[PDB]
Amino acid sequence: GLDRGLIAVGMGLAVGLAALGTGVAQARIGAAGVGAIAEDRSNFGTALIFLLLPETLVIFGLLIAFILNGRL
Amino acid sequence: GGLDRGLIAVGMGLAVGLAALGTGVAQARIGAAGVGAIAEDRSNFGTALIFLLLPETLVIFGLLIAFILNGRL
Amino acid sequence: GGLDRGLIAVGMGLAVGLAALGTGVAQARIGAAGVGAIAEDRSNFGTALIFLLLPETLVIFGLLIAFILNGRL
Amino acid sequence: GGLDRGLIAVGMGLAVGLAALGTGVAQARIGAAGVGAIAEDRSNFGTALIFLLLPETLVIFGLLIAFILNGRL
Amino acid sequence: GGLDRGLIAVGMGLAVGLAALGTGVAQARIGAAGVGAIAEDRSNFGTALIFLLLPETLVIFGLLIAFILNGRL
Amino acid sequence: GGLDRGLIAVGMGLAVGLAALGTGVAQARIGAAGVGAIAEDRSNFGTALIFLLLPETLVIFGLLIAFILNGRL
Amino acid sequence: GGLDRGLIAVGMGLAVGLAALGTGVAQARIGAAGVGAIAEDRSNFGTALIFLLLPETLVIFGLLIAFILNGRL
Amino acid sequence: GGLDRGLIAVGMGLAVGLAALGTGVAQARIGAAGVGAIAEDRSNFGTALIFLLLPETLVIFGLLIAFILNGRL
Amino acid sequence: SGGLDRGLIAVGMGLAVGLAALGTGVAQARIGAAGVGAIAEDRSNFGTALIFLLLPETLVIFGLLIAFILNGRL
Amino acid sequence: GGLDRGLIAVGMGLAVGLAALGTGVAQARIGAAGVGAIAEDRSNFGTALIFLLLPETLVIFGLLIAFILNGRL
Amino acid sequence: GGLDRGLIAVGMGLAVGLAALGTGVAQARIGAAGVGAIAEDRSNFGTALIFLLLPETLVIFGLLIAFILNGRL
Amino acid sequence: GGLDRGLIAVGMGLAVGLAALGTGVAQARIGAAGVGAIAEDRSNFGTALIFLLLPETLVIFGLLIAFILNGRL
Amino acid sequence: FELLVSFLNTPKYGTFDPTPVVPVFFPFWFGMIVGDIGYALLFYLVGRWLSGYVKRNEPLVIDLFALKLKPQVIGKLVHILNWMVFWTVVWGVIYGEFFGTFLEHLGVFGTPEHPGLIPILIHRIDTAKTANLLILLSVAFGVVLVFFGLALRAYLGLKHRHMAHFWEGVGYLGGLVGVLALAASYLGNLQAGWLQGLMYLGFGVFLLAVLMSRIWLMIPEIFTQAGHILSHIRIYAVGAAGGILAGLLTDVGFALAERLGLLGVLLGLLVAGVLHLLILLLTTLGHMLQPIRLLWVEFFTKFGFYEE
Repeated sequence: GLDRGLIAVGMGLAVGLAALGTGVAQARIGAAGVGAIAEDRSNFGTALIFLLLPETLVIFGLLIAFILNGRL
Repeated sequence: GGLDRGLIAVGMGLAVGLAALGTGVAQARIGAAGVGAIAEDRSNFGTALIFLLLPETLVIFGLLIAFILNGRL
Repeated sequence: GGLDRGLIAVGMGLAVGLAALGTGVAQARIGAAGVGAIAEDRSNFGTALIFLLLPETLVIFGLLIAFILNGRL
Repeated sequence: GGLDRGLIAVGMGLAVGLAALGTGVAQARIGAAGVGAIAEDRSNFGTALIFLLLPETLVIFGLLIAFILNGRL
Repeated sequence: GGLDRGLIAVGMGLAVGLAALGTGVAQARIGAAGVGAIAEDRSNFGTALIFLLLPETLVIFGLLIAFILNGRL
Repeated sequence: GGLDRGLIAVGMGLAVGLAALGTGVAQARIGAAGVGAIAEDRSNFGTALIFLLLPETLVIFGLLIAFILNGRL
Repeated sequence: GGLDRGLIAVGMGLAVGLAALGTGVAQARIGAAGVGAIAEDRSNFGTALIFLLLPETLVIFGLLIAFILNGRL
Repeated sequence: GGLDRGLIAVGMGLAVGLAALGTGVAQARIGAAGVGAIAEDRSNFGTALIFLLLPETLVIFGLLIAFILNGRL
Repeated sequence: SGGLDRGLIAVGMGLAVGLAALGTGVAQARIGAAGVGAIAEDRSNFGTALIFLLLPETLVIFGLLIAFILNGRL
Repeated sequence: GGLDRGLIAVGMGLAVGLAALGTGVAQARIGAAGVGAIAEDRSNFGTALIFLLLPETLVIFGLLIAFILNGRL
Repeated sequence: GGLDRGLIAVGMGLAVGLAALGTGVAQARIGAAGVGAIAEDRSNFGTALIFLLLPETLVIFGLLIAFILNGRL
Repeated sequence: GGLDRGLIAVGMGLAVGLAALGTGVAQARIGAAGVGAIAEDRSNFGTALIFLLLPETLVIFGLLIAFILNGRL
Repeated sequence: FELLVSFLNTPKYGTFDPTPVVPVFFPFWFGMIVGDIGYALLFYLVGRWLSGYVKRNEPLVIDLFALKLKPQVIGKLVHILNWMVFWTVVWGVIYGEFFGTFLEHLGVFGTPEHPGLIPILIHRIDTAKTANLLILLSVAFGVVLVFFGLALRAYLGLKHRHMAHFWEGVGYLGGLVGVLALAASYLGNLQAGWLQGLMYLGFGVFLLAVLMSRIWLMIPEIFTQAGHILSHIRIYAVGAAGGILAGLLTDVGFALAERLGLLGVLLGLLVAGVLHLLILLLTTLGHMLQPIRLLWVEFFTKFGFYEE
């Protein structure tokens, strides 16, 4: 009964904390990157794929949230 | 029985708020460099704009998950 | 009635509070950088206030989900 | 007797308080930057004032969600 | 039992406490900037003090909401 | 009997503690800048005293709300 | 019996501990500048001691109120 | 009836969330230094890549623990 | 019986001592990091640095009192 | 009841989670220093690598305790 | 009273954990600065080691209060 | 009642993981300073080694007390 | 004694000489702090060693601390440490627990829990009455010290015709009596008709003194002075910490003696002794640093020591 609400709040806090981790990482990487761009306008493509890495964490969070939802 | 609707609601609120906080600190550390660069440039605001609007997908994920299981509610 | 009704309350309260926290932590740095740039230049005003106004989306999303979840009850 | 009302109250309190955190975090940077700018020239006093005062909408949202929850209880 | 009063009391106390947190974390940086400015300036005292005294509205709203919910009690 | 008295005690303690943290985080920075000024000046000592003195009002508000909840006890 | 004894003990402990935390945060930044000034000056040693030992009232008051509600138990 | 599955779920959920937070706060500094090095020379590309790709062992461990906790039910 | 009263008074005094320890620890951290450079460069201002390190200990010293008097009430 | 293994599982999850948080917060700075040194020096690769593999032990301890308490279960 | 033993045990663990993080915060700053000083001087080793050894009394108190509550167990 | 063993395992997790994050916070700055020294010296290797292995004591104290209370389980 | 005062700022001509208060109070405070008879005997042994170092007039040098130190200040130190050991033993006789406890072995010692023909005035476990009595005693000590400081400042203002400072002092004591009366009435019994009048007159005197001191400054400093009065409570904190640490160490020794008194008691007692000496020195350094700091801040911030 209440276990449905418990697994829901658990997956919510899981994806939220993954969001915090990815947000802090993206913040620092983009903070360096935007300053880098002014000379690295040639190297913007490498900077973008450098930036794009940490979203795998919230991808895994989405995966675990989806399997917990399918547990219903 | 019941009593799980408040649990799922507080879960949705926690999830969306945490996503908002993460993208908030992301925007916080993007914006200073973006404003400095565009103040020195006055031309290249578009690249900073897209580079700055990219991290909204965290809020997107939060609102989709909240929507899907509150529709389940 | 039910205590779940008040759990709805703590739910959207947590949601709107965390969204407000994220918006404020963004607005601190972006406003500081923007006011520095506009004190230097005096002509970059438009980009400054649009950069400062873009993080409002977080709190509008928070209040929107709060309103739908309190219209649920 | 019903425990729901206390949940309403604590949710309102945490919501408005964490909105207060967001507002204070914004103010801590914007006020220092505006003080530096006005100490530099004093000509940008009104601009610094409006930049520092514009995040008050956060606690406006906090007080309105508190008001509507108080009306709900 | 009548456990309702404890919840509203911890709500008012929590809200006032973290409102004090927000106004204090603003007051730290604004006071540092203001005292540096008045150390140099000897004339910007009025603007420094009004900027420093501005953010007390946060705990003002905290005490107002505490009074309202106490009157509800 | 009723055990909500412990809950209102928790609320009072939380309020006064968080007020203490807010005034401490303000006092650290204002005192550091003040002592940095008075290390050379020695003439603005009263100004530094009143600047560090002012944020105590948060402690006064916290002790008043704790005291009125003690009267409620 | 009465679990309210446990709740009031928890409240007292958290209040005094978090007040101690805030006071440590306050004292850290004053001490860092004070010892640096004294190491070269050695003349403002007294004033440095007053500036560093000033913020004790909050923890002493927290201990006082803790003992008050302990004796109230 | 079942009572354990909800809190084992919140357990491994907060486990993987904390692991994600830790690897995020690591990757922040690591990739910042890496892109700073790359901004002046592209020869260190593979070294930067392996340095940033190193710290994911902790979230790998966390997700394996989550997998076995899911398998326990 | 309602024996859990003892358990949560124990956790309350634990919170008290732990948070007092954190406060005095961070204060000690900053004062030590400040004074170490002066004592490294001078080797003469040692007493002032030592006493400044000794001030924050009293914070946890009076932190422990609530814990052991709650144990006394136990 | 399964409540016992439920809170056992949330305990193991929290333990491994904050162990991962600790190793991340250490790994950030140590790896940043190592990356800077190896980028500007090209010769300190082994020393930097062993320095940043040194703090790996705490998550190993967390995994060890998790396995031993799972075996106890 | 088995449940009482578990509650006092988790109290001991939480207390020693906070003491542990406190001494970690101390040792980080003091040992980094001591490394810098011993690199510059290579003769102030005794002062650095006693400064590093000083803050461990907090962990001593934490483990001792854990031990005395274990004795009351 | 397995709530005893579950809660005492929760205490294990809190103690060891929180000591673990404490030692991580220490090791970050200690390793940063050690890398800074070894970048020029290469002879301070043993001193830096003992300097960063010195803060490892808190986690083994936590593991020892967790082991003894797990034996009490 | 006078060296600690001379370390601070020089007083101005015609002002009050604050020297004699410290010899009266500081050894008394330290005796209230420690009260350990055996550790006091250890300090007496240290003082005997320093007296021997006096009679071998060669100066004292420490390479680690860059210490250079002459026989006359050493003579002052051995005299003040003689005062230390005297006051701590004459307080530890009331605080009879020394090296922890010996009530488990001294049947002569008289307690309700363990009877004896010679009673012990102050117990440790009975914190119900003893703590309240010592807390009221300590706050009374704080009150009388702060009142003496305010009276000294008022007398100096009267003498030098700085009557604005005299008005400030009388307003300070009016606020003192008002807040003390209101707090005592709130915590105390009913029929506060005389207490209420005391609060009214204190508040009225404070308001009139503020009007004479019209420049509007000290009205938040009043609560700071109230906290300064309250600051004396840590004297019990330090002593209780030391006593309970000694008691738990003696409890460890007692546990060793009960289980394995045939063989393990020797190891238990030696480990207890070395732990006693090391933690006692490590904590009593701060313990002796505490009350001198207390008097330094509290008396001198109040009576007027700030001005050169």
